[PDB]
Amino acid sequence: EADVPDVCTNSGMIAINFVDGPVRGVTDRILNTLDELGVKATFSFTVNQKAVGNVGQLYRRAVEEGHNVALRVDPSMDEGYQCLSQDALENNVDREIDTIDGLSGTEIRYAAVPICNGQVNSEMYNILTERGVLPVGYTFCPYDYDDPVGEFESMIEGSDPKHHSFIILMHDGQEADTSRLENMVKIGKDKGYRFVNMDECLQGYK
Ligand SMILES: [Ca+2]
Ligand SMILES: [Ca+2]
Ligand SMILES: [Ca+2]
Ligand SMILES: [Ca+2]
Ligand SMILES: [Cl-]
Ligand SMILES: [Zn+2]
Ligand SMILES: [Zn+2]
Repeated sequence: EADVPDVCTNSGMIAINFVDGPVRGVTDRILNTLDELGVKATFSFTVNQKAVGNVGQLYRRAVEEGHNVALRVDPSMDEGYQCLSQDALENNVDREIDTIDGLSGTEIRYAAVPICNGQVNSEMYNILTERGVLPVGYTFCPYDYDDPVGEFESMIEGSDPKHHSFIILMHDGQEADTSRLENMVKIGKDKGYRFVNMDECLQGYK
């Protein structure tokens, strides 16, 4: 397996990575909240299902509002990258990258694939990086805990922004009510962190 970054390349930053959207209505509201709060983030969106109705514009909206769009690689492949033919695996990924580049009007630079202890499948790592796409990890996921906002606050308040940074993994579908997000932003800002997109979080990686 291949190591992936699980913190930013410099201190003082919180990079939220919203993963497995877009979700009709839910994602639109998250984007509204981020815009109002003046924060930048990252959305690792899927493209394994055709975007229905007003979902399609979300891929472009995220980029236009200063966020990064990353590819959440086809979740139906999660069980095992080694289990499909190398060709099947790679062809699918390549098509998804072309699709999300199209929908977002950009060239993606990042992806979200399954992680184990800060590492991803090497075959998948190689497929992405030969295309100039870096799979990313995360420092903390609030859903790993009984009290998500409390554990977040405990971690942030115990840290020091002059030395620390965080990539925080969230899911659109789990934030249908945006109060937790609002609260997490306040907590981070009160402690002195800047909320950044993945481009800024991972500047100069390697
Ligand atoms: Ca704005
Ligand atoms: Ca605006
Ligand atoms: Ca091939
Ligand atoms: Ca520093
Ligand atoms: Cl604005
Ligand atoms: Zn594992
Ligand atoms: Zn999850």
